[PDB]
Amino acid sequence: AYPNWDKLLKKYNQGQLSIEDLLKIHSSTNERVATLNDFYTYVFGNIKHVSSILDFGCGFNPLALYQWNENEKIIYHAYDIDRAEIAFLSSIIGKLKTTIKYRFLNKESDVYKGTYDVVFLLKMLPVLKQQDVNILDFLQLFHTQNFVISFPIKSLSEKGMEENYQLWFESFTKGWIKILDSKVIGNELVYITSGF
Ligand SMILES: C[S@@+](CC[C@H](N)C(=O)[O-])C[C@H]1O[C@@H](n2cnc3c(N)ncnc32)[C@H](O)[C@@H]1O
Repeated sequence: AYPNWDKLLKKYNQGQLSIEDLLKIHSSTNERVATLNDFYTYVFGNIKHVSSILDFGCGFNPLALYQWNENEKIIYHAYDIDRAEIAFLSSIIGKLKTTIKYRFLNKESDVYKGTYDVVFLLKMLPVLKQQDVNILDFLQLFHTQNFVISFPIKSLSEKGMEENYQLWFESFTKGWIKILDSKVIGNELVYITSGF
């Protein structure tokens, strides 16, 4: 069920909910918890010095980054179409102490105007494709040097629904962006690419 943000915030403020509990709320972040350290170790290990990040369609990742981070110096810009979810996250993170500088964006038009060392599109391409977004044109909107593009790895166990994201992605990006590396991190296929 869609979360009751106001109620969740009250429970949290009362100590009835932990960050661990919160990370389980959004399935995309819940699925990443088991490999949280491996995910970020992989990303920052393959992308030399990130000072700025744009997390497009961020979900609860802002919270996951807080959980994983120790002392990174990064300006993290978070954007998601769900405004209420962003408001909730901003209220929680505003209560926390962290070296990462959070910037919650609410205007889509502002998103594409920034300059970011890297742009996160975690479990996003399928969603956008579904919304009939021209993915290539979309990717060209970002003034970034690298992308972190990931896809969920679904259970192998229906009819008429292909979804071979790996084949699709490595196929349509041919000659536009260069794939620097890719790896299966838990239930997620993560791609590290160049720009445009
Ligand atoms: C599969 S979830 C991925 C969440 C997060 N990126 C992660 O991997 O943990 C899809 C996310 O994209 C957001 N979203 C859907 N359509 C969007 C759009 N047109 N623009 C920005 N965000 C969108 C949803 O609210 C949701 O949080």
